[PDB]
Amino acid sequence: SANLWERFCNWVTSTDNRLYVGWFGVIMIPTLLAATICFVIAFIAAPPVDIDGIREPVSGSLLYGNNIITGAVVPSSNAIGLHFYPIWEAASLDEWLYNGGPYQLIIFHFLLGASCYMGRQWELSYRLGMRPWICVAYSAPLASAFAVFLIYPIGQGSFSDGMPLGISGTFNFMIVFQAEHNILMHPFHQLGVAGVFGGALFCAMHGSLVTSSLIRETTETESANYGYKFGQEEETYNIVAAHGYFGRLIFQYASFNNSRSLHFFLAAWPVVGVWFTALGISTMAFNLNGFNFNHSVIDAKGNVINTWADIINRANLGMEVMHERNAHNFPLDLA
Amino acid sequence: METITYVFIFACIIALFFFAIFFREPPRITKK
Amino acid sequence: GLPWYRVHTVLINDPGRLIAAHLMHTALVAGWAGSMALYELATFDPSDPV
Amino acid sequence: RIPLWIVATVAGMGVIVIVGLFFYGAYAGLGSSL
Amino acid sequence: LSGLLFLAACWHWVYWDLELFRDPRTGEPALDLPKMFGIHLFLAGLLCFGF
Amino acid sequence: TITPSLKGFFIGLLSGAVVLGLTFAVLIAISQIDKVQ
Amino acid sequence: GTTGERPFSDIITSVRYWVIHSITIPALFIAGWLFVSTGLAYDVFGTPRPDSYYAQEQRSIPLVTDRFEAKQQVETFLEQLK
Amino acid sequence: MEVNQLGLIATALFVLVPSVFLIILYVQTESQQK
Amino acid sequence: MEVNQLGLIATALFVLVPSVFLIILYVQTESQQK
Amino acid sequence: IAQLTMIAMIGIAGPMIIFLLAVRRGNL
Amino acid sequence: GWFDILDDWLKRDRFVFVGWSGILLFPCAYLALGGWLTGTTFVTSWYTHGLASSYLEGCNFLTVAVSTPANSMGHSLLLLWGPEAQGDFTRWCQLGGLWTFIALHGAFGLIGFMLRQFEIARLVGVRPYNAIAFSAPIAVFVSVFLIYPLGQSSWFFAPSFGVAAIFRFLLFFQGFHNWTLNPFHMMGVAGVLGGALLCAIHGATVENTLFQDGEGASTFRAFNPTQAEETYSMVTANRFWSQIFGIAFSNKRWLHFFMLFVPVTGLWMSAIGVVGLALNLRSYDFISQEIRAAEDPEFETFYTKNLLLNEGIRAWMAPQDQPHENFVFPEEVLPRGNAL
Amino acid sequence: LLFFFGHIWHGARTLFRDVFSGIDPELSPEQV
Amino acid sequence: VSYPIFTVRWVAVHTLAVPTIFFLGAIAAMQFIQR
Amino acid sequence: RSWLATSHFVLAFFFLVGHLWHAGRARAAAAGFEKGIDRESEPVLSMPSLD
Amino acid sequence: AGIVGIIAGLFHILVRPPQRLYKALRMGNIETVLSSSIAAVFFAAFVVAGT
Amino acid sequence: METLKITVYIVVTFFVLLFVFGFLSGDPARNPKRK
Amino acid sequence: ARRTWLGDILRPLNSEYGKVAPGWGTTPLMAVFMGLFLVFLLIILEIYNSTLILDGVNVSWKALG
Amino acid sequence: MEPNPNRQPVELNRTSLYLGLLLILVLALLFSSYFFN
Amino acid sequence: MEPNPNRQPVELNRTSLYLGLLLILVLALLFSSYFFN
Ligand code: CLA
Ligand code: CLA
Ligand code: CLA
Ligand SMILES: CCCCCCCCCCCCCCCC(=O)OC[C@H](CO[C@H]1O[C@H](CS(=O)(=O)O)[C@@H](O)[C@H](O)[C@H]1O)OC(=O)CCCCCCCCCCCCCCC
Ligand SMILES: CC1=C(/C=C/C(C)=C/C=C/C(C)=C/C=C/C=C(C)/C=C/C=C(C)/C=C/C2=C(C)CCCC2(C)C)C(C)(C)CCC1
Ligand SMILES: CC1=C(/C=C/C(C)=C/C=C/C(C)=C/C=C/C=C(C)/C=C/C=C(C)/C=C/C2=C(C)CCCC2(C)C)C(C)(C)CCC1
Ligand SMILES: CC1=C(/C=C/C(C)=C/C=C/C(C)=C/C=C/C=C(C)/C=C/C=C(C)/C=C/C2=C(C)CCCC2(C)C)C(C)(C)CCC1
Ligand SMILES: [Cl-]
Ligand SMILES: [Fe+2]
Repeated sequence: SANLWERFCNWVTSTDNRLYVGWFGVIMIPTLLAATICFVIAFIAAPPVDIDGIREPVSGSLLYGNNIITGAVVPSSNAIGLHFYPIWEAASLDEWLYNGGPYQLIIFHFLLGASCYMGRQWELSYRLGMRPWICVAYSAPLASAFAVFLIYPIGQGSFSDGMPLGISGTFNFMIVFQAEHNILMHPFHQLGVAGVFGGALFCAMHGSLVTSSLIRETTETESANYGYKFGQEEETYNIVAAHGYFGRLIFQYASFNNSRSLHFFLAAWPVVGVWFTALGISTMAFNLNGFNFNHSVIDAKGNVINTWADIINRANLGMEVMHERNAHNFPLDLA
Repeated sequence: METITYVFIFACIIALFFFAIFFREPPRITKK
Repeated sequence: GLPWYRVHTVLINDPGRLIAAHLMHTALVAGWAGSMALYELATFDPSDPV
Repeated sequence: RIPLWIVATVAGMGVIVIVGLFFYGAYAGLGSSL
Repeated sequence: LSGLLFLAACWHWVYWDLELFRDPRTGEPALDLPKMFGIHLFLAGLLCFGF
Repeated sequence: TITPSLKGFFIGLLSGAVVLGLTFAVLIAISQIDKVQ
Repeated sequence: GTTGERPFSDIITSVRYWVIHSITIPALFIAGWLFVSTGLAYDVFGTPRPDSYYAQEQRSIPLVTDRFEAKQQVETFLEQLK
Repeated sequence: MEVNQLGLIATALFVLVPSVFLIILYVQTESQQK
Repeated sequence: MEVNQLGLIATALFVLVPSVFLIILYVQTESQQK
Repeated sequence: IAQLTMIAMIGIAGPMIIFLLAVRRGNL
Repeated sequence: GWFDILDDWLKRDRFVFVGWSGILLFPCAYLALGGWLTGTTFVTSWYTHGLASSYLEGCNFLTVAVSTPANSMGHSLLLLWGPEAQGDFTRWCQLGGLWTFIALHGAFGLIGFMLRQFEIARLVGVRPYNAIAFSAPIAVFVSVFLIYPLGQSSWFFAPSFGVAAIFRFLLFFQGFHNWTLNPFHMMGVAGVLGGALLCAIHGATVENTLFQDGEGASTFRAFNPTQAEETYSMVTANRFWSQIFGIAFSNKRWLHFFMLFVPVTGLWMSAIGVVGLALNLRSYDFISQEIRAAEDPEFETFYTKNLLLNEGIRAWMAPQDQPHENFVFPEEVLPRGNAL
Repeated sequence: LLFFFGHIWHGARTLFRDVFSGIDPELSPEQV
Repeated sequence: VSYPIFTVRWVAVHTLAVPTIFFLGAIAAMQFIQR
Repeated sequence: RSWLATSHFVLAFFFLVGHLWHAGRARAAAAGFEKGIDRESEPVLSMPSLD
Repeated sequence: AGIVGIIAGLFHILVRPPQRLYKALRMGNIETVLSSSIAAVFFAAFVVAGT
Repeated sequence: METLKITVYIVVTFFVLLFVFGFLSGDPARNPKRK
Repeated sequence: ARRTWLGDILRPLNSEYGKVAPGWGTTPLMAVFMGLFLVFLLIILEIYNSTLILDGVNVSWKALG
Repeated sequence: MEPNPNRQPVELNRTSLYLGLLLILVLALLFSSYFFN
Repeated sequence: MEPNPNRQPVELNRTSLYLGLLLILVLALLFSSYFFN
């Protein structure tokens, strides 16, 4: 043995592993495994959870009357708030499952692992001699999970207000958010959809342009994909014919001819846009909400002339007025 | 009955994941 | 060879088997019609048109 | 011949001015709330 | 009618190489679309009228 | 016969042909002014 | 990489351009300004003036309720000093 | 619960039939000599 | 009528699954070169 | 009342300290 | 022949390619954008929605809009010279004639534009996979701005052209159609969201697997515009994702078609769902859920919670959102939780 | 609405049958 | 080169440029309307 | 309290992005491939196939 | 429409398609009949869905 | 229940120690060229 | 090939394959029926949409019996 | 009879199988809830 | 890895398919009644 620990470090760092367990991997793998196992068990068999701390249990598991679309892992109780609630903080598991214990165990383990997952996306890149920053692109979807699972609960003062782990539950988070924050009328959100719409747009753009400008190497009754071999020297498409077309669709100088300037833009746009949408949720976690143009334009006498902004407010009230039925005792919702 | 169906499809996807990763076609270079 | 979504391109210039195909299709559509009717007649209640 | 960098910086400020005029109008015109 | 169209489909599958589909000139399979359209459209209008 | 809405239809059918007219008129004219090869 | 049109860079830089556009550009601006400030715009698009959304007492909305006699119905809405 | 009776077989056939189609093709591709 | 709810899918899977197995094999046999 | 007079001067001041350098040509 | 001479001129390589398509594209495209920018600043929505919708009235870039016609109009095309406007321009604006103007014109502009894609591609001699892709945006516009209101009572319930005016369209579909609960919509977002991922992940993959073809750090200049070798290591990219994610591409031709498929397919699924909402054939409820919820007052899911939110949206919004109904909802009939 | 795509697809595949399977050389674009 | 003046590009450019400034002037005036 | 908290979270985050960016570059700058993979000596091509 | 269809039919049985069109609409290529038929098919579909 | 707390803590300490002592073991070295 | 009774009788109907008319043949005439068709459709559309009213035609469930 | 000279062999690679199965299953996981309703 | 030398190809002729399907179908026609009960 050249030295056990020395060998260990060499095995961990090894680039000859089917899956690169990195040093970040040493933290990721266990944490992600705990998160996933707990989730799966919860989603299927967990008993109802008193999310709002008002002794009104919400069942979100399959075995308790849910299907895939409605089922979810319910956030911890509002009675716990931002308190740390591990299993060893409960008199029993029965109590732990009632107060939404699993939720914290999952979100904390996930966010931890999902962070190291970003850390590993650097490591392997380092071990393979390629440039970093791939992890920097992944920082955008991660910062959203962070904003949605951690930042907003911190800001609002309770993990019960974090996004639930489920389809319909995600819908509740949104609808209510819109009510309390008017997110559609927030610049950061708008930048988010812009990146997301633009992303899908550009994804279709690039996708199509390239696949449409492929050099012929295939038969008429043979897959056009086979005209490429893994590990080629030269390019498989005429980027010069691609630019010629798209350059004529709009106008030349509004078209890319530099593949590197192309793919940077392809990466920059959505990442930056999602970065803002993540900052949006993180900003509205401290109640700096979207534009409030309610009763803005008024006539010469003082009558209120409505806008679409007002029609939006009516929809918003309805959400506000009806959400969390029995949770409120006082006029203003400051929580 | 419904619960079973949901977990079954899910278990099948996880099964697929396994085979997709460890039983893929070995990506061969140049001479393909 | 041919991708799954191209298997029918085997008829693009085979007028005989193309007609044979259309004949099979038409048979299916006609087959559906007759049998879909039987299904309705086996379930439709004429007791009250009002 | 007018230097390009001057053309942009002048048309640049010119845009900030008119756009800044719009933002002022958000606190004075019909788009106010008063 | 479905059963008959079925049997017919089978015949036309086995006996695919009818001369009618071969062009006398080139000796290779060919269908004169423009004239076909004319034939069908005539039959169509003729049946439409009757209906 | 010849209702107000029918009169309006002709007005729109006529004002439309004109637009098509002047457009193609200009086009056919300018097109036959330069194209050397 | 080139076509018949005169390179923008040259034109935006040419003194002749600005000699032209120092006149033209502000002209359109002042025109659009007058278009609003003279209240003409209000009449071209039937857009209500700040004192023309309701009648003095009335608090109801002049909603058009039938397609064919809409134009006539609209005119009737302007009648009640609206 | 109070679900659709046909939900089960609808889901069953929605999975098998097209999955079956693929496998038939894959295995038939896999066994082609050379 | 008052039949078994699972009768349908039991019959469905009893036909498909083994039939599928066969077709998979036959088609894979058929496509073997030479 | 109208401190737009200020901004204006301090605003054109920026491009000036480099414009004068485009005249005296040097060190840009 | 004058035709081939007309052809010659149109298909001439200019700064802004015209073409045969241009005869349809440019006129509509301009009128559509122009009509919007016009109404956005000048025309009101008072006589149609009881709303201010222009800069002239005090609206800002977010609250401005070209609002839909009245519900009285029905599905009328609202021609300037039609029975409604009767040639009058001012009346035409006030009856929301600019909406059908923008809609129909923009519709033909999208037709002309795809035709442009088809025509230019043919000339350049490239494959028309750019036209196939652009079908998804067409389907959406058609399904949402045309088919949907054609299934409803009138154009009035179509999305009005404007920022905020679209936000209400979202909230409406939530409150009334429970649109988020629709499987076709879910496929929609999966494609857009999944498409915005492919866009991000591929670009970043490429920029960080590049070869060194220059001596500068800003590797942008170091690219060869005239093909030759691959500018980035596809082989390295493969082994990377194969070890961090477990799965990885290995066929650029497939990778790029996939980038076409995902977002186009998604937009198409979301279109189908909207086509179903026109007849109001929505995915509103789960019968098994409601039946238990009725018998059992202690059964609560995140699904049931959402429906209560919908009830509130409908009740509090309907009065001012559907003026033509002359809705009057007493305070006591308004569904409300405690305190709020 | 679905058949619209099929029309656009096959229509494309008819007028572009030659450039199907891919393209080939030359370097013309920006010069008539 | 001996570039021309009035071209198709020129037309296009102006179809957007001319109304724009006309609108920018109109909107600019709106900032002073009140009640 | 709202202005300060939101402003400084945005700044703090982007600085975490800046960190990753400059830390990732420094590691590649040091080892010396922050400008691309060596066309000749391509590291990956010297490692066994995991396939 | 029946009569017109009968007339139009006889026409296409007699008059041949102009060279310009035959080249343009890639006639004598059955996959162009499909393109046009589908176009007509969905047109009709949109109509029957409307009525 | 008080036991579970101890076990977890031990477990977490293990991996955390593996992490710190990991990058400490001359991690910049582990790379293609310059080290 | 394979000749048949029916096949021979149908031989003439399928033989004039590539046969085209010279130049712009009947195109301009066709372009006239096309323009007539476009207006025709436009008429029955605007009639259905009640944009084109005609005393005698009542586009409702009425005018029936 | 003469062996029809218009036929080609059909192919489905392993990935396409995986990509396929993934599509079918997840679609089933999405629509099953509505099938049971 | 070394290609395992113990493998042979698998075969199912057309008749065996027919004989098979006949067996499966008639078994289903026999037991279906007892499945619905
Ligand atoms: C002997 C011929 C024949 C007859 C008399 C019938 C009779 C009938 N069939 Mg039927 N059918 C037949 C053959 C026949 N079928 C065949 C061969 C098929 C297989 C393709 C079918 C498939 C079928 C289905 C699937 C259905 C019927 C149905 C029906 C019933 C209602 C028909 C209806 O509403 O028309 C429908 C009318 C149309 C679709 C009009 C088509 C006109 C198109 C759009 C025009 C085509 C374009 C044209 C070429 C343009 C040029 C024309 C020119 C003049 C300008 C009726 C009893 C229905 C029923 O109740 O089931 C029993 C039903 O749903 N049939
Ligand atoms: C080619 C480009 C083009 C196209 C396709 C359209 C299309 C349209 N425009 Mg439009 N428009 C255009 C350019 C275009 N526009 C331009 C450049 C302008 C600026 C002047 C306008 C200004 C404009 C206005 C102001 C309005 C429209 C409107 C419309 C819509 C309805 C018009 C209608 O009924 O058509 C009628 C169709 C025709 C006239 C075509 C007829 C062609 C045939 C072959 C000629 C036959 C004529 C002959 C006399 C007939 C003899 C028959 C006999 C029995 C009498 C329609 C979507 C209206 C709208 O949007 O309503 C909401 C509307 O109010 N347009
Ligand atoms: C008039 C109808 C019609 C006809 C005759 C064709 C004919 C053809 N199409 Mg096509 N197509 C159509 C409509 C039609 N299409 C529509 C509406 C669309 C838009 C969705 C498409 C989209 C399309 C694409 C994208 C492609 C084709 C291709 C092809 C060719 C090969 C078909 C093949 O091998 O697929 C065989 C298909 C399978 C074995 C799988 C089918 C599985 C389906 C999706 C499940 C549902 C089956 C169900 C029974 C359908 C019910 C019918 C419904 C209408 C009631 C062939 C000439 C291909 C081509 O050109 O090859 C290069 C090709 O790539 N088509
Ligand atoms: C509380 C503490 C718990 C401690 C757990 C007990 C110890 C762990 C035992 C692990 C047993 C399972 C073995 C798994 C084998 C395998 O993974 O591939 C086998 C390969 C082959 O290499 C490997 O195999 C080689 C031997 S051989 O080739 O396999 O024979 C070997 O030589 C080499 O060193 C090795 O890299 O292993 C790897 O590539 C290393 C990476 C392993 C990654 C672990 C899983 C990653 C999960 C991420 C989080 C996922 C979240 C949920 C996903 C649904
Ligand atoms: C041969 C013969 C005979 C017999 C015949 C018969 C018996 C027939 C039958 C036939 C039939 C009996 C047919 C049937 C058909 C059916 C069909 C063809 C169906 C189809 C369906 C579908 C396709 C569906 C689809 C879908 C789904 C699945 C869901 C979703 C939606 C949809 C709708 C898409 C006789 C003796 C007379 C004599 C002669 C000989
Ligand atoms: C758009 C664009 C552009 C433009 C831009 C611009 C337009 C800019 C501007 C800028 C500016 C415009 C700047 C300015 C600056 C200034 C400054 C920097 C100043 C300072 C001053 C001071 C600091 C002083 C003060 C004072 C006074 C004056 C009095 C009182 C006291 C005291 C002393 C304090 C360019 C070209 C880039 C290109 C791209 C595009
Ligand atoms: C309606 C109509 C018509 C039309 C007209 C027209 C066509 C007009 C046009 C107009 C126009 C054509 C206008 C334009 C406008 C534009 C504007 C007004 C713009 C503005 C812009 C701005 C404000 C910008 C902003 C910005 C952005 C967005 C980027 C970033 C930065 C800044 C801030 C610079 C006619 C007579 C035919 C017939 C009747 C109906
Ligand atoms: Cl709630
Ligand atoms: Fe790419």
